Amino acid sequence: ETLNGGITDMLTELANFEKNVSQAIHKYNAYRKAASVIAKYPHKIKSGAEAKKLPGVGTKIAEKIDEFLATGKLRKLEKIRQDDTSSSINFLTRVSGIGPSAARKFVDEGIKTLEDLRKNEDKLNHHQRIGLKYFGDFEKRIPREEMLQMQDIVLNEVKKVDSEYIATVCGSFRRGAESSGDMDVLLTHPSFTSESTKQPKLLHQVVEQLQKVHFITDTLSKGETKFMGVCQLPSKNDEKEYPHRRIDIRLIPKDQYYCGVLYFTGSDIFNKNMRAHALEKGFTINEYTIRPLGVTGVAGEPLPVDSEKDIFDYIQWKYREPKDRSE
DNA sequence: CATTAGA
DNA sequence: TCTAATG
Ligand SMILES: [Ba+2]
Ligand SMILES: [Ba+2]
Repeated sequence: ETLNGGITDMLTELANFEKNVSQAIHKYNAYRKAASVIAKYPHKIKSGAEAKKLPGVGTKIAEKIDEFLATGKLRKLEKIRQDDTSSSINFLTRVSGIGPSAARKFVDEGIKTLEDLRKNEDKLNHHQRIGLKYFGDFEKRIPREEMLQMQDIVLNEVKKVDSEYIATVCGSFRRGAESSGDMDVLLTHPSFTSESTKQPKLLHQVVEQLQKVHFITDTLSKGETKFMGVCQLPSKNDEKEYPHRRIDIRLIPKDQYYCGVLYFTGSDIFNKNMRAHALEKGFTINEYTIRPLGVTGVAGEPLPVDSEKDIFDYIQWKYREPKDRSE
């Protein structure tokens, strides 16, 4: 957590590079496991050799460990950190819609900058277009104060179209957080569950609502169960307009809400931990359900959930408010 | 780890 | 269809 620090950090820096700038999936996977194991080790690594006894710790990385331990740096790392092409790739990637594959290609062509990208709006897809368009506001954080404002509206139209809707704004938002990155809307309806052959409109109806009123302003992607877009709070009585915010709405079988909700509400650790516990408590949890465990090794059969509570009751735990779902 | 765009 | 990109 701190004794192993430089090493892991360095390591992940090293991995992230192969992954992005190069296409060395394996090298990439190689740095990562090591970085993983060195991180668990209970002692201060004092040399490669020591490190090296590790699983996944080979000659190559051990050799990097010495250089780092000896000199407080690493040339490859300094060389990469310097590398304009490689810098370029890391950068283009911040554009929503630009993954690595694209980054390299863009660079290939000579498009390294933000402006480059402008000048070539044509070479970009609608996604990347919006990404581009809203590069600043995409990078900006979302004050809870706004999250509040946003959630308000959202619940308003939802209810508007059909009273029988259920919408939850999941994530750190959900967990109190002073600020969020984007807004997560988990959606469901009785008339939709496990078997009940869809009702894509269920999704459709709402997005359309949100738009109608101007909450939605763009579409990154719209499918029959997962809508992904851009929104904005009504810029008041002038002098102050609001930043473009990423939003995501998704349909869910009413029969799987709570788990999904539970699960999407996090935290990543609270989850892992509760989950670990349901294992002992003779269960299994996962984004959609909660099944009892059968001794044979495994088992099935989804216990019924009507609230975040049920899942709790099931593993006989303390209902934890989302506030303190921290870990 | 599943959903969507696109080519 | 596959393959990239999001989460
Ligand atoms: Ba070894
Ligand atoms: Ba990106």
